[PDB]
Amino acid sequence: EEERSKVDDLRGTPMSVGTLEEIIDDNHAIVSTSVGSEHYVSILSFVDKDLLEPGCSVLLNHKVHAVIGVLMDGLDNQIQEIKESVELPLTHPEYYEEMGIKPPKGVILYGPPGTGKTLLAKAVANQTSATFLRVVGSDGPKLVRELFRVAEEHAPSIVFIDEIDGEREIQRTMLELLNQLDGFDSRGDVKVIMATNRIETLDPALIRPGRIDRKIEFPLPDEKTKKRIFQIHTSRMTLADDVTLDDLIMAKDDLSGADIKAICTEAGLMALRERRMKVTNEDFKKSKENVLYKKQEG
Amino acid sequence: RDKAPVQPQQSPAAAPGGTDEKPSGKERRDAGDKDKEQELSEEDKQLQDELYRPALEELRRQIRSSTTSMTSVPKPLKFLRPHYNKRFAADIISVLAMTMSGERECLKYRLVGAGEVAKEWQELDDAEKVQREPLLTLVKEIVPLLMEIEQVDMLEKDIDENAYAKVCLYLTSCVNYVPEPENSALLRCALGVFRKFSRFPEALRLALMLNDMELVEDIFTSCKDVVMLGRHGVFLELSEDVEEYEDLTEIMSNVQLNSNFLALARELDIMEPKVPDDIYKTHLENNRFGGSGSQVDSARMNLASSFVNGFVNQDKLLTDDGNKWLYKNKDHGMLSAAASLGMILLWDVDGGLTQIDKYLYSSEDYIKSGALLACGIVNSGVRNECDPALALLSDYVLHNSNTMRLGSIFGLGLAYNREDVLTLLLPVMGDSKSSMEVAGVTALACGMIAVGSCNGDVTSTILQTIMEKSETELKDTYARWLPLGLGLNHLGKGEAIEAILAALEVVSEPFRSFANTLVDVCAYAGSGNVLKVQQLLHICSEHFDSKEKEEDKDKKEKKDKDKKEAPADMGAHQGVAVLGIALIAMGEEIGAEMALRTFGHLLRYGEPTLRRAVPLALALISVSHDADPEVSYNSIFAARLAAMLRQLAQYHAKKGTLTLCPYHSDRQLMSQVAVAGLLTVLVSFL
Amino acid sequence: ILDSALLRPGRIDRKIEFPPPNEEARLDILKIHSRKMNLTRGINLRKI
Repeated sequence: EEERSKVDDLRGTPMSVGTLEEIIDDNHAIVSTSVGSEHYVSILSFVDKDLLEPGCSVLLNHKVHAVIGVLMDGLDNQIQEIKESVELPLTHPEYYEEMGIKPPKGVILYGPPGTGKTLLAKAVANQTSATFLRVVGSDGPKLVRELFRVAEEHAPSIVFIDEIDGEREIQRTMLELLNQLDGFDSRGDVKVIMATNRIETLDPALIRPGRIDRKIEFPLPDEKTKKRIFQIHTSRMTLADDVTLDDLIMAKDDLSGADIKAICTEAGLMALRERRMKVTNEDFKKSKENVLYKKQEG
Repeated sequence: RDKAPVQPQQSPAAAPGGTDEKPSGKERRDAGDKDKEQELSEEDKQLQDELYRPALEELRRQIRSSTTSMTSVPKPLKFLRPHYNKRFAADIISVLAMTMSGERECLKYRLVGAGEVAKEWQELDDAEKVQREPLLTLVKEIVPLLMEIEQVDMLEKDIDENAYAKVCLYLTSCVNYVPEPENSALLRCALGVFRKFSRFPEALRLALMLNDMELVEDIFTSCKDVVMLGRHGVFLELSEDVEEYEDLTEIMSNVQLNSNFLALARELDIMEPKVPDDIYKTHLENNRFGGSGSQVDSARMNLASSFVNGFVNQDKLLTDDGNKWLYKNKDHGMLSAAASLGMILLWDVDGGLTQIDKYLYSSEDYIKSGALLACGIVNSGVRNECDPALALLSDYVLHNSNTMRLGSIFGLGLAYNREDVLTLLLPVMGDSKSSMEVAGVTALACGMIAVGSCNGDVTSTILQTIMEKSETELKDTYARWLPLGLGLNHLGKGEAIEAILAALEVVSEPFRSFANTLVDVCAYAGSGNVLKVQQLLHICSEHFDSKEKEEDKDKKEKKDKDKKEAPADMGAHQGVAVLGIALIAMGEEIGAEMALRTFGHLLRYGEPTLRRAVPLALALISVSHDADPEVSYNSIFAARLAAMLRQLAQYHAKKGTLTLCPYHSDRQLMSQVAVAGLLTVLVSFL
Repeated sequence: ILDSALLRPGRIDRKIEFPPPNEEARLDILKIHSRKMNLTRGINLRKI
């Protein structure tokens, strides 16, 4: 108790908040501040020194700066291949650990309809148990570096980038992104899934260096996975036997999760008109006509 | 219309005005009003005012039930004695009488403990049967008594939906909200309605819970009445515990008339479908056997290889690979290596004989002892090795037949109120050998024998075993493992006061008090209460770390069914073994992302006890996500315990008391290394 | 207004015509404005 309470001198009045840079094996660390002052002092107790994750804010003093502690702050054949790609370090391992490949260069997903429908369709399948990260959209790539290191800490998970599209800056930051994703100074960390619309707009430098494994063209709208999604959304809902999913999912073009959730919400809302707990096909189409006309009118 | 012209009509106390006003009010009683009925303050003077009067009582109870009250609402109805599919009907009846008779029955149940309210409750029951909307009247009638006759009066035409839903929700409430004493009547009424209905595997589950001898006879004569077979036989055997299966097999041995019940009594019928199917539809490679066989060394991982080769069984070649492997090893599993031949083969009775006989009456004692143990493990129905091990029971001071007693008695415990074996086990406990394993396997065997008993036994068994336990105090491990088997003997007691009776009978130091509170732990089957909750919160502050671990381990014994309340704040405390308590409390269940999240945090620790605690629970809860904590172990390490246990878990990867006993007794796993040979006798592993 | 019609290409709106100084609409609001300030009883608001 006394030896525990005798450290009150360091954590007392002469105390400040600094920022540590890195941990040295020489037992004298290096910190930083607004003016970037560095102080090397032998380590003390109360610090983890392992999970501390250097490069964050720490505790300093008006004294010699001895640290008393720290303060925290038709795609079936295609989809089975990407299954054996991203789900490879996951359930049903016995088709892997026998020999093994492990090409963590990531893959590239695209198609003619686009609008992230198939992309989110494949992305939501891995959302059962995992940590998901969605990045939409494309000074330097500082934020990209932050996402890279936070995905380096999030490495035991699945990272999914969506909607990948002066002008000369875009090319050089694309080269920088390519170099950073290539893992020059670092080994395999986290699987990165590239998702876009048109592959013709992307430069060839995003194909060969980026992914060394496989890339597959989009053969058709793939009404199957979409039927599965619709089944998931309508699982809590009710429907009759006269309602065909095929023509419905075939008619819809370029819809998102919020979109189908909206048209289902208005489907139930329009089914509330007659006060029925069951949604028919004609009511579903008639309800869909509202949103369909809504976005095309403006 | 406006209430203005009909407003003065209620003012006179004259009879004719009221009598011809009431039908109009009844006609407008459909919604009851177009307003909130603020007329109560005006008509309050009509309370004192009293043929057609019960209709006025109907109006009064109508408005009183229209606004609110905790008391006076049902009174005009019970004083009324009502006499003389539509919207009006459903309105003035369903919800109104639901809340009215609901609060009436509630208050009456919370006050007095008449026939009028009973008849009204039956009339309400019939009315709701006409309404045909279920589960509302059920969920309302959960707490309040008339149950059986009501439920059997409700079920006539419709069967599947009503039965399924009602029994499911009422059994869920039985294991959650509803207290223990109602479970008996619940299961009796359920027994009746399932006796009148089809789909045997419900009343079969009732035979699982009630543990009755006649029910299985009824389901068998019902199976003979209307005629898959082997499968229902399989989970019949899985459903039945020790007592009722012995009553079953004794009355069937008495008559049974079909010879097929004695064909079932010789067992082997549950065993036979498994092997050829496992050989055919499933396959395996030699890579695992080669790698895991070549990565073992230092006489410890070798024991791990004995465990692996023992519990791996399709491939019998590994056992026949090479020689001298058992020779290089010491007794330290040479015991488990001798028991390995018993662990690998659950079949081939005639083959098991010519497999074991080579190790029988050999030059080594532990080999033949482990061989007898193997003979006890291989077949639960043969029991022909009793007599030669029976005659050799008494060793006087010391001999090998003590270890033979271990193997044979424990094996018989795995095989099984039998009197002769008990009388022969009397000198066993009366001997009091310095070896802990003797009384350990004695308590385990007799424990697994005495499970499923009715209201336990207060007799000279527990009496003399308690007297001998209190004769002298040494090696507290005895006082640990004995209340295990004692609790196994006291398992399944509904009305028994034996917990309090024990709390009275024994008053002593923290040792036998630990034993007593262990008996207390094993005396609770569990039900909805705040009692064990406040008792838990109160005893959580106990200074003794052991009884803390045990009593807090009782948590996973209680709430195991519902995993929603399974996660706790125990892992967030400063306790060293408390995180281990929760770690074990994770359960044998599916081990979903939450459980995996807990194991992920509980994987890394500074103490070797916790590091040895995690892989066992992780392997028990899971049967690359499975190999992820394994690779994690490879990262942390690259000691010997870690390797042995991580391989043990590697091959561990790929309310029956039978599976309850082994791990509950394996919570004692921290101990001298001599128990490692007794670590592999767990029957909980399928 | 037309710019808002560009931002809202006939999606959700409620259109109400607002002619300046319509009349009968001038009288009452002129009275309202005449409530606060002091005004005599010998004045004719109609023609003005």
